[PDB]
Amino acid sequence: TARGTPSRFLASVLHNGLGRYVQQLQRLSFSVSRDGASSRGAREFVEREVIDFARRNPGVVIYVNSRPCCVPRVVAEYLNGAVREESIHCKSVEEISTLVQKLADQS
Amino acid sequence: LRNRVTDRYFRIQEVLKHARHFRGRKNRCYRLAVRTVIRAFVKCTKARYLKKKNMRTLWINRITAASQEHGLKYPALIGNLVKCQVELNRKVLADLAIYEPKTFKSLAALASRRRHEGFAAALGDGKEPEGIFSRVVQYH
Amino acid sequence: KVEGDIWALQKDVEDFLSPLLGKTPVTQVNEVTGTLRIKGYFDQELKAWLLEKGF
Amino acid sequence: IGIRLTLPPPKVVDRWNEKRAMFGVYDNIGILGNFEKHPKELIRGPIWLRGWKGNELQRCIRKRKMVGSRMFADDLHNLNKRIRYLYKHFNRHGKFR
Amino acid sequence: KFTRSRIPEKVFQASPEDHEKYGGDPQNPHKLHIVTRIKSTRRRPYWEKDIIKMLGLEKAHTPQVHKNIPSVNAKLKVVKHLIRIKPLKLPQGLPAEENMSNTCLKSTGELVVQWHLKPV
Amino acid sequence: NFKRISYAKTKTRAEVRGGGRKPWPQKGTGRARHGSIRSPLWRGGGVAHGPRGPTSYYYMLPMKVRALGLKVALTVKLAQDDLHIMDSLELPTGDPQYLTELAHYRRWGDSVLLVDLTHEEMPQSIVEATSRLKTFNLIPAVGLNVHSMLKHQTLVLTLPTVAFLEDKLLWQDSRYRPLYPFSLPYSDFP
Amino acid sequence: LTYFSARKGKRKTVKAVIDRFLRLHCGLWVRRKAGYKKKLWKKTPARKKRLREFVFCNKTQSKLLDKMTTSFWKRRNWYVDDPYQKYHDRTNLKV
Amino acid sequence: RSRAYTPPEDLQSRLESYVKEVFLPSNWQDISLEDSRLKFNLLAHLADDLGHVVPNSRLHQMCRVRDVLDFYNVPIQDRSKFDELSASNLPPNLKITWSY
Amino acid sequence: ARALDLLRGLPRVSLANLKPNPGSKKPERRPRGRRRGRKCGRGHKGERQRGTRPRLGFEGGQTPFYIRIPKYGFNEGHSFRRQYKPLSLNRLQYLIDLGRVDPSQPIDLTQLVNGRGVTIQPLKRDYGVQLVEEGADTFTAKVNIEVQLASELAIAAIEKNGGVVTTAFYDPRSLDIVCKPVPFFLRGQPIPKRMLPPEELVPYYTDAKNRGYLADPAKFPEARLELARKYGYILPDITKDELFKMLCTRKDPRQIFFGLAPGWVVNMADKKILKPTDENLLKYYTS
RNA sequence: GAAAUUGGGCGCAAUAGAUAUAGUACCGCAAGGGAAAGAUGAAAAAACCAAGCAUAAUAUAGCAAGGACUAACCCCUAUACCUUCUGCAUAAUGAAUUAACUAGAAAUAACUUUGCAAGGAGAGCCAAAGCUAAGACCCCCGAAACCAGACGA
Ligand SMILES: [Mg+2]
Ligand SMILES: [Mg+2]
Ligand SMILES: [Mg+2]
Ligand SMILES: [Mg+2]
Ligand SMILES: [Mg+2]
Ligand SMILES: [Mg+2]
Ligand SMILES: [Mg+2]
Ligand SMILES: [Mg+2]
Ligand SMILES: [Mg+2]
Ligand SMILES: [Mg+2]
Ligand SMILES: [Mg+2]
Ligand SMILES: [Mg+2]
Ligand SMILES: [Mg+2]
Ligand SMILES: [Mg+2]
Ligand SMILES: [Mg+2]
Ligand SMILES: [Mg+2]
Repeated sequence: TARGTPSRFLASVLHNGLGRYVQQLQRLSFSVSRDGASSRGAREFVEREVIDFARRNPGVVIYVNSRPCCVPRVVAEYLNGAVREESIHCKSVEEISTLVQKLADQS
Repeated sequence: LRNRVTDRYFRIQEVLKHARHFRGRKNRCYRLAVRTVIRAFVKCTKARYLKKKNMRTLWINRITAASQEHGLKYPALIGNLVKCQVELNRKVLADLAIYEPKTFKSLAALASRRRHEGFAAALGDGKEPEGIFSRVVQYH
Repeated sequence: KVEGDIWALQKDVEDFLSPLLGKTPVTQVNEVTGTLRIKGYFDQELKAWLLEKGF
Repeated sequence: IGIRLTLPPPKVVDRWNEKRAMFGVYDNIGILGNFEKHPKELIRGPIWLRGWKGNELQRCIRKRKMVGSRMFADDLHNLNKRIRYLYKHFNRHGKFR
Repeated sequence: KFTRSRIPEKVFQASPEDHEKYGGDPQNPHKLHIVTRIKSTRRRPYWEKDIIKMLGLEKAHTPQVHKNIPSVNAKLKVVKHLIRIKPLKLPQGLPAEENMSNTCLKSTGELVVQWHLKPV
Repeated sequence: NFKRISYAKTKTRAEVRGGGRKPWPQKGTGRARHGSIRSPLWRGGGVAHGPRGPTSYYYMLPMKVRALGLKVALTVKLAQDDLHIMDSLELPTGDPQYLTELAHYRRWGDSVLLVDLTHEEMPQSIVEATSRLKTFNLIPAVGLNVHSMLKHQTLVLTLPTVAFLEDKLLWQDSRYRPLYPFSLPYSDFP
Repeated sequence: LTYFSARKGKRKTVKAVIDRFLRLHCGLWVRRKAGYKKKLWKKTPARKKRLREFVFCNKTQSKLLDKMTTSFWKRRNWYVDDPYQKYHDRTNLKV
Repeated sequence: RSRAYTPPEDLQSRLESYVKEVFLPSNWQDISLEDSRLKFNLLAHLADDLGHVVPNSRLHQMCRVRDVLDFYNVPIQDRSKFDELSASNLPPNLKITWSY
Repeated sequence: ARALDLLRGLPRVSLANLKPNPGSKKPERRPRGRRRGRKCGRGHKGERQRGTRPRLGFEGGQTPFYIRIPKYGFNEGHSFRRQYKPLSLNRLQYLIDLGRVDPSQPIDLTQLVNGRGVTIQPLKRDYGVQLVEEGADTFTAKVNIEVQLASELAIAAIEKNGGVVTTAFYDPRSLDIVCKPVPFFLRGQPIPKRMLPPEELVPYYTDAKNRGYLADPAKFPEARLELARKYGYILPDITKDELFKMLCTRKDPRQIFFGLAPGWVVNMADKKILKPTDENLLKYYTS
């Protein structure tokens, strides 16, 4: 509901549109298991799409960690110190491209 | 018990996290919290229609008040802004009524001007030259 | 017992029983098991046709 | 609070145990051992259900008629009552008929 | 018993006062009806609900073109309290395949086959 | 699942000890109606739909589906590049370290299913080498199956085991419906 | 009926059904009409001709009798001079 | 031992020389390998020279010498995925670590 | 197969890659949730929610359908009636033309069952094979069949081509030895003697028209002349051609197998035959 | 309802598993009934989380919320849940609350997916495309009673 959840006013970070537009997403942090069906579509995302994504916006620095994880995560860190950790557990490559592009588009 | 439930704390905490601001034992006990949390969600969805309704009647109250400041009433103002093809809606006219009252005064003079052109128009029946603000813009 | 490219046999039966019905008969290749499932009784006709094809 | 505060001790499993590594060997002892044995002779268990599958009423009727002579007395009595209940349940109660 | 209702033919014979009131012509009548369901078929009998399904009037306030023929008009005489009937008038001609997409039916009843969005 | 027998059995409410009379009268006390202290609602009562007895999950597939499952396993292990065919399972030494280093040199896999023709005629060298190992296994050709072919990463046959498998699995295709079991004497089967 | 017996654990037939009805192998049950031998002095000969007829059963009657018999009674029977042997196979349906 | 293979720049003429060391006619690329001695000597000499053996799944796939020549001039390369990603010309904002 | 070529690149098939054929395993439906259980499928609290609907066929109190109807002897003596599995001549032409039944040897019932062209079961009271006139035209086979019943047109269709058909009788015991003889020789019993027909089948198997195995062998050319004149074929004499010694041999009654005798004990293991020499046993088995 | 005839754990782990730490304590004249529970560490010769309270009582007004709001309330909207009914806010039933336990078991026939196919099946059984295999449908508590054998004046 809305009375149990906090609320806020619609703002931007440092007047994000006025002078120039600044990409608000600093770091992505993929942690992808080498052997494991949970991070399969993550692996196919690293083999295919994370390089073209990394070139389509160079203001984002990307850390693929490749450790023996049991649930893969992506950790979006934003310019204002906000850290949104979302799971890419058992998600296909297209769904991780829409998820990572969703984290890139927002603030 | 061969397989009995281990993950049950988290189902109770799925329901009870929405109850953390209730009174009584509704914030604490699961049997009471399920009924009040279900009921709070049903009110939460049925109140979207009431949000739209109450915003619109609130705008009609604000347009009514600020049009009573200029001598008009609400139905003369809205009907005669429709009849000028100035198709501003209620939200915008309430926001002009609050923040930009010269524009709302000029919309009130445009609407009352068109109202008097309707009075003088329906007064002198038969063929007469039309009003100046009474003309319509034909689209094709 | 179809071993090979089942779609070519589906195309040849699709071009064989369509004069015997008018409409093209609805089939179902099961490319795993290697079968092909035509709707309607065409047993003696397909046994004669597959004996003409030399199998 | 019916949940445990500490994580349990870890479950080590040896996948190359003697039982796990040679599991399933001589299941095809009929189809490539010249059919001298049937694989239902390869299973070990109760003597009334080596090579046989039934529901509960059938398992208890077969249990009584095969090994019921040398069963213990209140096991024989409990088993007669179970056959009598499961008779009255399967043959008289139920939705589909 | 509330039954189905028949309507005599003198009800559907127009008068010159009606021919002057509504802009119709008895000689050379119109070809196509615009029909619009404007009254819910709930709290109505099942035959009327069926006719409203047969005419494609399941959504309210959506126009539907029918023929001005006595069979279609028989179905429209069944549900005449649930609909609105207007003639489809065509100022310009019926649209060719060149003007097929750039049409718009106006609220007056006319199908304008050259539909810009520009003022005169 | 066919060898599986589940020894789980719980007590029903007639087998659990005691509890023969009503605990309190039917209408006097304002407590609930109960008939025994051993009904499935009580702490200590019987189980309603628990597991009942040793239950055997026995079922045979047709033997053509088992033999076709062995065939299918052999084409899968061959086409995955996991089939290896020897001429004989004779090692130079009876040491396990030679066999593991050989299997790491040829990059077979972490687990090897060595298969010879019988159990009596296996050479002593492969017996002393594989009898100390967890992941390398000797089966005779009689004990070939599908679970242990999928369990092991490579499968290693010899040529007489291959001729044995062609004999046995190519027999199931082009053979009649039986009249009586194949253990009985026929005209040409043994 | 008995869905599971106490000795073998099989289905049992209702022997009344066997003693009154005739399973044809197509699935049709053949019966005799009720009252075909009672009070014939007061029946018209058209009605006497109607009562002396072998009569097929309904769909639901046929399912009811199939459930009350076991698989022995649903079986091909190659008798010598059976009078109903030509009625077992169902010729020339179009569903 | 490495599974990495590079086709030689003179693989054609070597392979024709091994066909001549086994045999010889015109259209030497169209010689049928139905004889098993022929196939074992030819693919044994190619497996011995080139350090790269035809696998069991592909061994019945060559029935002419043309298919042998088609198999031996694909670069089969084996390297770890740490060495396949991080040497794939990464942009300067991909940093890839490996806890292996 | 290009699917093996797909299997090269795909990973190894293990016990973690298996997956049933989609469509085989329907999901288990079990009464938890909003939909599968509140009343859990049974309805409202009547007598079918409680679980105690009456037996199958009880119509609520009126006399049921299966009892309002008079008993008639449809199935009165069903397990004493004789059954006879059909052998059409299209079927036996199919068996002879595919090597499954050898026409250069006499066609016993052992030879039909070992050819697996006719499956008969001695339990469920099949008394053997009956000949069937289906496919009597387009039957081109010179043959020596022994079939327990035979129609006139099947005897005509076989004897046209130079065939011999006689009708034998078998007990259920004897026919149980004729069907599957090899589980009889592993039983250890001596070979019994097949009995005579009972009183109703005796006038069947002594008539030469339907070719009894107990009939006059002086009336057979009259009966073959009768079927030759009835169906229009010049009756060939079997005495001329060169399978005649094969086409003449019948095992006599009280002999189950062709070359064996009653009282003999076949030892399948060391491949021998034990034959009695006691005189009382010979007065028993040669009776 | 025959016969001839034939031939160690995909267990439980302290409300579970035995009633059992014990047929003890206790109840009953007796026959009989029948419990509950323990958790340190190698050596004692060494936190966080159920209800319930407390920290910290209360502020006009109303199924205890929801829309919101600068703002907890004030504004507006809103006839607890289950069950049984034609219809329950119903002043009909049940429920103090927390934890743990506590209720859909299977047949022939049909259907889906394989295998083989005029045959199927590892005998027996079915077969006028069938047969074999698998998957998938059938609850819980409650009488007053009746009978048998004991225990009781
Ligand atoms: Mg009891
Ligand atoms: Mg009370
Ligand atoms: Mg217990
Ligand atoms: Mg009852
Ligand atoms: Mg009555
Ligand atoms: Mg017996
Ligand atoms: Mg206990
Ligand atoms: Mg206890
Ligand atoms: Mg607390
Ligand atoms: Mg209020
Ligand atoms: Mg009400
Ligand atoms: Mg009630
Ligand atoms: Mg009250
Ligand atoms: Mg109440
Ligand atoms: Mg109460
Ligand atoms: Mg006294």
